[PDB]
Amino acid sequence: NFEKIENELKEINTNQEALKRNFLELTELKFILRKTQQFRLGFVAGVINRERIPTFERMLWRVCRGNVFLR
Amino acid sequence: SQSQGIQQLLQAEKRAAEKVSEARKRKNRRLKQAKEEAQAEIEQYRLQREKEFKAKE
Repeated sequence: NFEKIENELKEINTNQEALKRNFLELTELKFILRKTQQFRLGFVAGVINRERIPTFERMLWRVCRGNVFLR
Repeated sequence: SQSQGIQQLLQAEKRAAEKVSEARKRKNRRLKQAKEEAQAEIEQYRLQREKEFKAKE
């Protein structure tokens, strides 16, 4: 009974985290697609905390020297 | 604003696909032409060797 409850607690923690994490990841993907729909070649799309944006765009223009289209 | 980026990305795909595909088609044509022109030059060299041999014969 202790091994059952130990394994069921470890399992249900894993399943709650996995389903809640996947739910957040798909919610982030919904918002990403809604904005990205407005627009070899290559591109990426993603999510970041809003206060990081000024340093983030500056660093992108440093590594991809003087040349990044972004929104 | 955003329409110039849309046009750049749609043109990027079009150019990068089409220019490469036309060059791939040209590569096949040039290779076929190599065989055809090589054979035509071989036939002219054969015709010369035959005309030369007739002058001996």
